[PDB]
Amino acid sequence: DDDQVAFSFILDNIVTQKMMAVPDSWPFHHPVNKKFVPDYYKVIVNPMDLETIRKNISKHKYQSRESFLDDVNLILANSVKYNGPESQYTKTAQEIVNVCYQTLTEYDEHLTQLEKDICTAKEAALEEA
Ligand SMILES: C/C=C/Cn1cc(-c2cccc(C(=O)N(C)C)c2)c2cc[nH]c2c1=O
Repeated sequence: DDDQVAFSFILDNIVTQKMMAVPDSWPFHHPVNKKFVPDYYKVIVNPMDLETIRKNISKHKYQSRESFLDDVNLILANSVKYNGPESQYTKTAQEIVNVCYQTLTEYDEHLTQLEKDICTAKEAALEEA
């Protein structure tokens, strides 16, 4: 299971060191509390936040960049929907998304390596089954 452990480790470091460090990103750190935003869950059908991404990483939900990026992109998509394309929340979520893509890009070689090797371990597991 250890290429998956290393992979999750890296994703988690992206979330804490890059995405959470975006200025004024605090609104995206945790699930919305309906007390503070009364309509959020009536408008937003698939909520997402950085704490949920971190909890998903620690459970090894993400085997590849694609499923990680799907949740990351969801944060920006919910913000366009709820706040509008030019809201300050959306600009902050766009920086969160943009710095995530950039970091994945800078780690592209090692991350392709890990992704391929998580798969090859998945297959060895099947050639047991
Ligand atoms: C899951 C993240 C969603 C991002 N988001 C958060 C808040 C917001 C504002 C103030 C407090 C909270 C909140 O519930 N906290 C900090 C727990 C969320 C907000 C207010 C208007 N639009 C938004 C918004 O798009």
